[PDB]
Amino acid sequence: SDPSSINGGIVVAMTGKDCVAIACDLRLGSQSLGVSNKFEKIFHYGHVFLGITGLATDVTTLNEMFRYKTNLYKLKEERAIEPETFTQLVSSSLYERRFGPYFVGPVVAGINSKSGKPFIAGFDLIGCIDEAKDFIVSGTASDQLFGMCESLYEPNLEPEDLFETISQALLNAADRDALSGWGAVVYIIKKDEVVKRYLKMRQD
Amino acid sequence: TSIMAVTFKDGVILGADSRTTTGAYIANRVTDKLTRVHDKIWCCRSGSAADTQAIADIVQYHLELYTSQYGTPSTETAASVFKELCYENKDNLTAGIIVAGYDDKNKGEVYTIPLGGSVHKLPYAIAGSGSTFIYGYCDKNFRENMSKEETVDFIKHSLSQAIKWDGSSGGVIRMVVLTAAGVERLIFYPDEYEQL
Amino acid sequence: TSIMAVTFKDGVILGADSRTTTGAYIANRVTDKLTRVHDKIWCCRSGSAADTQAIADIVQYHLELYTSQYGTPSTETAASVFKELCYENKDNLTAGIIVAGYDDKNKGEVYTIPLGGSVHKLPYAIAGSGSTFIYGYCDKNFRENMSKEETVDFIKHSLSQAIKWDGSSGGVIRMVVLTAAGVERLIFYPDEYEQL
Amino acid sequence: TTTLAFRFQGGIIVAVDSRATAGNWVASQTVKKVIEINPFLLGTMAGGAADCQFWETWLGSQCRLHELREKERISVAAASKILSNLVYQYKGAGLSMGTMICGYTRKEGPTIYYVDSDGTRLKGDIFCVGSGQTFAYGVLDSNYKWDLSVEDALYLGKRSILAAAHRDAYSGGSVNLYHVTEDGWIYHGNHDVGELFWKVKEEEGSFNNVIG
Amino acid sequence: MTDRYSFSLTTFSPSGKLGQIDYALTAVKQGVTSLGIKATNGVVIATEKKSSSPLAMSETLSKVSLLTPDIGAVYSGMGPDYRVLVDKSRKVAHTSYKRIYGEYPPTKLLVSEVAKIMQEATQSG
Amino acid sequence: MDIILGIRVQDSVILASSKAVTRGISVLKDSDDKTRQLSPHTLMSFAGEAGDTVQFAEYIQANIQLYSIREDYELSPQAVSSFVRQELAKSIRSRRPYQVNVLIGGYDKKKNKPELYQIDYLGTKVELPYGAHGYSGFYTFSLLDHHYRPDMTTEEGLDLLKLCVQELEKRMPMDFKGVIVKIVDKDGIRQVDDF
Amino acid sequence: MDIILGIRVQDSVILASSKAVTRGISVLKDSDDKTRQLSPHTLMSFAGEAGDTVQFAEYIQANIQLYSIREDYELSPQAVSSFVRQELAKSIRSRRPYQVNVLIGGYDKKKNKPELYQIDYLGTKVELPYGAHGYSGFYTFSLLDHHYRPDMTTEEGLDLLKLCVQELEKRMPMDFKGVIVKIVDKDGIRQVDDF
Amino acid sequence: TQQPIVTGTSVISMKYDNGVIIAADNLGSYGSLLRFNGVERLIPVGDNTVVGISGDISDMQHIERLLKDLVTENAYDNPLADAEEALEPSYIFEYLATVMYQRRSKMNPLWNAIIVAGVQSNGDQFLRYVNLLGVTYSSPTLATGFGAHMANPLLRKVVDRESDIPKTTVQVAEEAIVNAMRVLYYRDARSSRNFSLAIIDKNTGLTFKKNLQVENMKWDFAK
Amino acid sequence: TTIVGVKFNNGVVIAADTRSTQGPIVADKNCAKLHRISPKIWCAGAGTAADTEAVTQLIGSNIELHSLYTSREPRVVSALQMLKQHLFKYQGHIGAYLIVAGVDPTGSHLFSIHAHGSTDVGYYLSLGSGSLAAMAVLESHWKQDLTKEEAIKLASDAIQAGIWNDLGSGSNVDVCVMEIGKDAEYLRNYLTPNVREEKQKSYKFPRGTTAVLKESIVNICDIQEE
Amino acid sequence: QFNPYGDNGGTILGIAGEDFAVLAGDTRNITDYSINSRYEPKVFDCGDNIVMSANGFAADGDALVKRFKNSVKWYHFDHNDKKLSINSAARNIQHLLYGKRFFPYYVHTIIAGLDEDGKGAVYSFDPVGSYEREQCRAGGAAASLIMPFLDNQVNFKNQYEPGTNGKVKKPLKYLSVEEVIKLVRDSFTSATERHIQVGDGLEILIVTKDGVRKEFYELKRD
Ligand SMILES: [Mg+2]
Ligand SMILES: [Mg+2]
Ligand SMILES: [Mg+2]
Ligand SMILES: [Mg+2]
Repeated sequence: SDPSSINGGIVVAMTGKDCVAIACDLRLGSQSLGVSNKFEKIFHYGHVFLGITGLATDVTTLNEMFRYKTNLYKLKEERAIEPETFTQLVSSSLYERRFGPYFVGPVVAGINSKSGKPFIAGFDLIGCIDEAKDFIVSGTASDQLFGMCESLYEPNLEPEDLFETISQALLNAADRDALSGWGAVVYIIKKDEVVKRYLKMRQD
Repeated sequence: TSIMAVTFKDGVILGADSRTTTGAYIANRVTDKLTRVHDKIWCCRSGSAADTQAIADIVQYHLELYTSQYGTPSTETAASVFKELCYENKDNLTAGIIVAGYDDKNKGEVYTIPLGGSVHKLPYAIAGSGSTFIYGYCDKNFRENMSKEETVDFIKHSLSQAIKWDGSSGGVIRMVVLTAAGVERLIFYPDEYEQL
Repeated sequence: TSIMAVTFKDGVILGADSRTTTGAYIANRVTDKLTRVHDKIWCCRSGSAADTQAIADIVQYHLELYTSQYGTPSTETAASVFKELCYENKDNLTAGIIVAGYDDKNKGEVYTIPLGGSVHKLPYAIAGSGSTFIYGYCDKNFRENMSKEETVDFIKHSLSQAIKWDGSSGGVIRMVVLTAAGVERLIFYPDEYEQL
Repeated sequence: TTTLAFRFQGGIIVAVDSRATAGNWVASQTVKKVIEINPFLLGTMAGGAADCQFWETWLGSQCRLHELREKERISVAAASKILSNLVYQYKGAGLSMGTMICGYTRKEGPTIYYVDSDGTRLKGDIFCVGSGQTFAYGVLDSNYKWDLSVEDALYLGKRSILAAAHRDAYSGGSVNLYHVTEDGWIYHGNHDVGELFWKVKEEEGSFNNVIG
Repeated sequence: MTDRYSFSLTTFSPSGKLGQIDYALTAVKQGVTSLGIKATNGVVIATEKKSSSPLAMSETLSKVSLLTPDIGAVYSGMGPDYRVLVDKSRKVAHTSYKRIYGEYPPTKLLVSEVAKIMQEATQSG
Repeated sequence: MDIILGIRVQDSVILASSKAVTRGISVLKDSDDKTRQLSPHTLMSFAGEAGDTVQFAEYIQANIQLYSIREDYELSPQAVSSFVRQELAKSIRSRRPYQVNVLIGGYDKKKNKPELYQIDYLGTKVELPYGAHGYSGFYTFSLLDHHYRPDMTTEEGLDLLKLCVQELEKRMPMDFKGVIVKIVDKDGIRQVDDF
Repeated sequence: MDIILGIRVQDSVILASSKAVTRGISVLKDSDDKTRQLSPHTLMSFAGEAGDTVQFAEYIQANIQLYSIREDYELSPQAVSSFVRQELAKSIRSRRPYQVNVLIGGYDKKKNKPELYQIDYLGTKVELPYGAHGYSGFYTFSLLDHHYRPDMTTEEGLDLLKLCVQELEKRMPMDFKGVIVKIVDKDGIRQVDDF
Repeated sequence: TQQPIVTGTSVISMKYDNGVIIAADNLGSYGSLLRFNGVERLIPVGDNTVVGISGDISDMQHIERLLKDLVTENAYDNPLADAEEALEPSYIFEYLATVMYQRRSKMNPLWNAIIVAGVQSNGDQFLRYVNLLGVTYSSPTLATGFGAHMANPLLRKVVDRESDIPKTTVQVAEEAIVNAMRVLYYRDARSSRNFSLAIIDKNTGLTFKKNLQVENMKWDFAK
Repeated sequence: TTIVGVKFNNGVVIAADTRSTQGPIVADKNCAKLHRISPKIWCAGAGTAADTEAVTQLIGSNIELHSLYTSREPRVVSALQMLKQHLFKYQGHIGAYLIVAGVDPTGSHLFSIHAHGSTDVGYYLSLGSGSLAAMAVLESHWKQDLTKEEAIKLASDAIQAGIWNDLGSGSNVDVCVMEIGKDAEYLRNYLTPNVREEKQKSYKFPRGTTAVLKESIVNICDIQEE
Repeated sequence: QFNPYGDNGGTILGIAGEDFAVLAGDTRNITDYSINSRYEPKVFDCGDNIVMSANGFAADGDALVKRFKNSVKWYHFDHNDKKLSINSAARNIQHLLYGKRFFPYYVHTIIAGLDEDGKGAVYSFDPVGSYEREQCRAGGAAASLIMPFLDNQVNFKNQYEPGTNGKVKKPLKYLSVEEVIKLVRDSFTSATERHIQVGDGLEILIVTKDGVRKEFYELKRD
C-alpha cells in the first residue's frame, strides 16, 4: 500500500580524499515476492552519478527523464553537467510534481571536473536537498544505513579504504532488511577513473 | 435552561425560567425547575430532565432518611450527596445542578455541581445554556449582603437577559426565597420582565 | 476574539482585544485586530486570521480603486464589498467582520457581517468568541447618542468582561475613534481594565 | 516464516527457517521455530510466536501429566487434540497459530497433525505453513516419495526451506532440521542460508539465475 | 475585437528579401552608436547618452542595462523596443534557467533566448 | 484474468496463459486466449481487470502495427517493451488507470536472441529468464529456480512448464481450466495445440 | 468447507461431500472426509467455518452415542434431526454461534424408509428428496428437478449424482478436488471407493 | 473512559539546595470559559509534602479526599503518627502512583497529571511526577501541560543537572518559579494571573503562599 | 526546528538551529535554515522543508525581477505580501511557516507567516517545534532598545533553549544580522556546542575484507577519436 | 477516546560475554517532542545476579520489573532461599507477560546474567512473552540503528580474511569486558547522533561471578 516500500531497495553515498563512492543493492520485489536480482539503482550522466530508491516504475521513469534533460543540457551548453548543477535540476524536477509526486529517494554523487571537489547530495520525494559532507542514505533500510555510516565513517579515507567502509555499511544494513539485498554494486569514483565492483552476499 | 442562586443578608434565593425543550419545540412552557429536596434545601436543575429528576428524587430520599436518624442535614451535606451521585455516575449522566439552602448556624449557602461532578461553594452561581450570556452582567452587578428586594431585582434582571438571548430559555421567571422566616414562592410574567 | 463597534454622538468607535490563538497557545499577545480599509472606514476581524486578512486586503484594494474613480466611498459601500466576498465564498471562508465608518452626511455607522455573509446595520455590534459573555451587559448598558468618554467607558467595561471569561481573549484593549476631527488610536493595559 | 513437516518410510522430517520480522525490520535471524514439546513430540512455530511457544510448552506439561496418570506414552492424536480443544476455547479472542504436531508411536506410526487457531485439526502426510509455504510445497510435491532414505529426506526438507528463504522476503537466516523416529527426535543441525545457498548452487547446478 | 491579425506581417518578396527585417535594420542604422570590446580580463560596452532635451534628466534613462549579475546589454535603434526586451530578457533568465538549475545562465544561452524572442516577432501573427 | 507464465530458453520464448474466464459465480468460458501478436516475432500475454485487459492489449497491438507499416520495419522486443512500459507508467497517474499486467515474449532477429520482459500495471519493467504475474510465481518459481538452464531446448522448456502447471493444478484453489501455450522463435509465433 | 449434496432414493440416502481443504492461498489437503457416523443407520455431512464444523459434528456424535448406550436403542433419523436442529437454534443466539450447515441422511428401520434432512446454521430444518448447502444447489437443483423419481434405484441415484458433480466441475470457479460418496440403507453405512 | 470537563492547567516545580518549590494557578476552566477563579490546586499533606494537580477538577477533588483519608488512616493505632511513623512524600507518591496505574488498567482513568513535592526524614529532596497513564519520572525540575514546554526550559537554566542543586539558593529558585508563572500567563490561554506557591525546606519547614499575583508585566511595546 | 527573530536599536537579527529530521531520525546534522530572499531580506523556515525552500526562492526570484523593474532596493513588505498571497491561494497545502526579517529604505522590519497565509508583526518572534522553549527565553529577557550585541545574545540563547529542550531541534546555531546602512552579515555556525566526542575504536577495515565477484572499468568518457 | 498506552522512548542493549554479561540503556525519558527526565534509571538489579530492563511504555515497564522483583522474593520464601537461575527467571517472565496476552504490557524486555555453568547469558522477550536466549540484542527506539553494527563488529558478519577473497571467514574470537564496553559506548554515541529520543546519559550494568557493577557515561543533551 505504501508506495515507497512496495519494491524495496537501498542506496548509500560517501566522500573520501579526492574521491566519492556510491552503492546500491540489486533487489526488485512485489512486497514479499522477490522478482529480480539484477535491478541496478545507480545511473550516470557523464561523470555525475544518480542513485534512486523507492517505487521502481518511478525509478525507471526518472532515469529516462534525467537522461533526456542532461542530453539536451549538453547539446545547448556544449559541456557535461556538474554535480552541483544536476542536484538543483533534480530538486526542481521533483518539486514541479508537488501535489502528485514521484515516490522516490534520489542520491547524487560526483566530482566537480573544474575544482576537483568531491560532492554528494540527497533528496526527499518532493525535492528538499540534503547536502552532507560525509554520507547520504536512502531506501527501506535507511535507519540501518544511518547506524552503520555513523559508526564506520571517518573523513579523508583513501579510495580503496573507502570501498571497504561503504561496502560493509551497505551489506550489513541490507541483511537487517527483508526488502533489500539479492546482490550489491559499489562505484568508486575518482577525477578520471571509475571502478565498478559487484559484491558477494547472502541471497535470502 | 437559565438558572441561578444568590446568597444575601437574610439567606438565599433560587431563580429559574420555565422552558422545557425537545429540539426547537417547547415541550413545556410552564415548567417548575426549582425543586425541593428538604424543607429549606432546594436545587436548580439543568441538563437531561430525566437525569436531574432521577437524581433529585434519590437525594430527597437520602435526606429524608438522614433526617429521621440524625436530624436536619446541612446544605454542605446535601451538596455532597448530589456530588456523590453525579461523580460516580459521570459516564451515564448529563446533569448540572445548583444546590441552595438555609441553616441558622451557616445562614445562606450556594453550591454548584457542573457536568464532571465537582463541587464549588460560591456566593452566587449561574448555570444552564442561558447563563453564558449573563456572565458579564452578573459579575458587574453582584454585591455581597444585598437586601431581599435587591436580590429579587438582581435575579429578575439577570434571568430577563438570559431569556432574551437564549432560545432554549423562556416563559415565566420562578423564584424561591429561603430565610429564617420560611419559604416564599415568587412568579414573574413576561409582560413584567420583558420591559426591564 | 472579543470585538465590538459602537456609534455615538460624534461618530463611531471600534474596540478589540489583542490575543491570537493556536489551540491553548497564545501565538501573539499584542495583535492588532482593528484594520484600516479606508481613511475613516475600519473593521474588526474574527475567525480565521488568514481569511480575514485576505478579505481585508482585497477590500482595501477595491476601495482604493473606488476612490480614484468615484471619490470617497460610503460605509454602506464598504460593507457591501465585504459582504460580496463573504457571501459568494461562504463555503471556503471562516470570517466574522464588523465594519465601522464615519461620513459627514451619514455620521457614524456600524455593519456586522456574520459567518453566512448576511449584512445587518446596527447602532452597535459585538462579535468573536468572547462576545457571548457580554450580550446581557451590553444590552443593559448601551444608550444612543453617548459622549466620547461614555462610549470609551462602555467599550472598556464590555471588553474587560469578555476578556475575564473568554480564554481565547486577552492582552491589551485597543480602540480606534472615528469622528469629524480625525482618527485617534487608544490602548488600555491589563493593570487598568482588570480592576474595573 | 516457512515451516514444513512430512511423513515418510523412516519417520518424519521437520524443517524450518529462522527469521522473525516486524514490518520490514528483521528482528532476529536466530529464532527457534521448532518447539521441543518432549523427547518424542515436536511442534512448529507460525503465526504468533508467543501463542505457539506458550501453549506448546503447556502442551508438554499436559502430555507429561497424561503419561504419569496412564503409565503410557500419549498418542499424537490425543496430544494434538488437547491443543486444538484449548485454542478452540479462545476462538474470537485473537490467538494466532499455525502448527504441525509431529510424533511417532507404536499404534499410529509416524503421524502429523496441522492445528490452527480457528480450531482446525487435520491429519496428513505433507504440511507447509508460513509466508513462504507455496515455494516449499513446489519442491516437496515434485520430489516426495514414501520410500525416501533418511539422508535424502533430510536434504529434501533442507532444500525446500532454502527455496522459500531465497524467494520469500520474510523467510531466511538459517535452516533447522529434525528427524522424528519412534525412539524420539534427532536434531540435524543449524544451517546458515547464506553459506547453504552457494554450496547448493555449485553442487546441484540450480539457481542459474543468480550470479556466484 | 479579438486580435484578428493571425497572419504574418513579414513575408518573402520575389527577390527572397524579408522586407520588414531589412527595414528594421535601417532603423538600427539611424540609431546612436554603441560599441563593445573584449579584453583578456574583461569586457567593456559603451554608448552616447543622446539627451532629447536639456531639461530631461538623462541619468533616469539607462541605455546600458544589467541582465544578470555577470551579464550586461547595450543597444542601437528604437529605445522603447530595447526597454521591453530587457524586461523579457531578465525574466527569461529566471524562468527558463535560474528556477531550473539554481544558477544564472551563461552568456551564450541568454543571448540564445533573446534571439528566439526576436525571431518570433519576425514570423508570428 | 488469472495465471500467465513465461520462460526464455536457448532459442525461443514460451508463454503459457490460462483459459478460464469467470464472472463471479460462473465460469463463462474455458477456451479464452489471453494474448495478442504485436508483430511477427513479438507476443504479449496479459492479466488484470475485466475489459481493461483486452482494451489495452488491442490498443498496443494497433500502435505497433502502425509503426511497422510507417517504417516498413519490425521494432526490437526491447523497443516494444519500453513503449508498453511508458504507456502503463503514464496510465498509473491517470483519472482511471489501466489495471493490466503483461508479459512480452519476443525473438530479436538482429541479435538472434530470445527475450522475455515482465511489466506490471505500475510500469515496472524487468528482463527475466522466466517470469509470472499474480500468485503464479509463488507456486512455480521454486521449480524454475531449481531446473532452469540457459541452454535448454524448446522441448525441455515445455517439460519444465508442464511441471509448473501440474503444481498449480495441485495447490491452487481456483480451477483455471488449463493453459494455452505459444512459442516465439526465429520463425515467428506458433501455438502448441496439445497441452 | 465447500460442496455437500444429498439425495434420497427408493431404499437409501446418498451423501456426497468434497475432499478439498483450503487455507486461503493453498490447498492443504485433497482427501478430507466431511462426515460423521452418528449411529449405525444415520450419517451427517457438514460445511461451514473452519474448526466449528468438526467441533460441532463430534459433539453431536458423542451425544447420540451416549443416548444409544443409555437406552440400548437407536434414535430415529427424525429424532436425531430434531436434536441437531435444537442445538443450532440454541447456538444462533449464543455469544459465538456455530457457523455450521449439515445434511442428515438416515434409514428408519421402523418405517423401512430412507430420510434426508437439511439443516442450516440458524436451525432451519426441512425434509427433502434431495438437498444441498451453499452454492451447490444453484448448479445442481435444475438437474435434480428434471431427472429425480421417488422410485429410483441406488445405482440410478449415483448416476444422477455423477451428472451433478460434472456440472459443478464445469461451472464452479473453485477446485473442490472431487467428492467422497457414502450410502445409507437398511444394512448401514458404506463408502463408494471409486467415484 | 471519559472526557475532562472542568480542568486545571500547569503545575511547575524544582529542587534547590535545602528543599523543593511547587506552584500552580487558581483557575478552573470549562473549555474556553474561565469559569471558576478561586480553585486551590496545591494540596499539603502534613508539614513535609505538597501535592500539585492538573487536569480534571472533579477527579482532583476525589484525590484530595483520598489524601485526607490517608492521614486519618495513618494515625490509627499509631503512637508515632506525628514523629517517626508520619507520612513521607515517598509514601504519598507511591500510593497515588499505584491508584493511577490501576485506574488506567481498568480503562477508567483519573484524568490528571500530578507532581508530589516534599522533603524526606533524612532531609533529602523529593520530587516526582505521575499522570493518568501511571507513567512516573523524576528530574531536578518538573512541570505539567504547558509548563513542560515553557517552564522547564527556564528552570533548567538554573538547575541543569544534579550537581547544580547544592549551588541553588531558595531566593534564586523562587525567583525562577515566579518568572516562569509570568511567562505562562503571557502565553497559555487557559491560565490566570492569580496563583499559589509552596516551599518545603528541611530547616524552615512548609511555607504556603496564597493569593500571589503575576506582576512586573510588559505590554507597553504593544508595537 | 527552532527559529527566532529579534528587533534591536538599528536593525533586526534572525537565528535558527541546524537539525532536520525525518520522523525520529536525524537526516542532516548541519542543515541551513536561514534563507536569502534578497541581499538584505532574509527568512527562516519551519514545517515542510521543501516548501519553505521553494516558496523562498520563487518569491526571491520575483523580488529580484521587481527590484530590476523598479530600480529600487526590495522591501520587506513586498516579500511579505507576495508570500502571504501565494500561501493563501494554496489554502495551507504548501506547509511553509516563516519568520521574515530585513532592512530597506523604509527601515528595519520583522514579520512572521503561517502556512494558511496569516501574518504577524512583532519585536520578537519564534516558530517551529521549539518555539515554546524559545519564546520562554524571549519573554524573560527581552526589553526595548536592545543593542546589536544584546540582540545576537538573546536570539542565540533562545535557539539554545530549543536545542537542549526540544527533540525536534539540535546541533548548531546559525545567525544573520541585518543592520540599517550596512551589509547583512550571515554568521553560519555562530555557535558549535554539540561536537561528537572521539570514538573508542577505529573501524577502518583491512583491505580485502569484502568478498568481490566481478571488477570492471566504467566508461565515463565520451566516444573517442580514431 | 481514552488511550491506555504511551511511548516513553529509550533504547537498551544486552551483550553476553564468555564469563560476563552487560545490560546497558540510556537515561532519557520522553513523551512526543519533550524531555521528561535526563536521568531516569531504566536498567535494574533484581537480585540473584540478574539485571532487567523493560523498554517502551514506562508505566507497564515499571509494573513488570516490580512484579518480577516480587517473584524473586517469593521464590526465596517458597523454595528455601534457592538462587533463581537465569533460565528459570526467563520462563517466569514469559508467564508474567502472557498473563496479560489480551491487554499486553507494551514493552520489549531484556534480562542478563550468568547461566548455571558461569557463562554469560542474555534473554529477549516480545510484549506477549515469546522469548529466546541470545548473544546480542538491542531494544527500543534506536534498535534498528544498533543491531546491524553489532552483527558486523561482534559476530564479524560479511567480514572475510584478506587474501582469500570471500573463501575464509574472519574467525569469531572472544571479546573481553573492556572490548564489549567500547562497542556499547560507540553504539550509543552513534545512536545519539541520529535518533532524537536517544541522549543525555548511558548507564551500564555489568554482571560477573563477583556480582553487579555499574558504569555511567555522559551523552549529548540536544
Ligand atoms: Mg534481506
Ligand atoms: Mg483571558
Ligand atoms: Mg528471504
Ligand atoms: Mg539525540
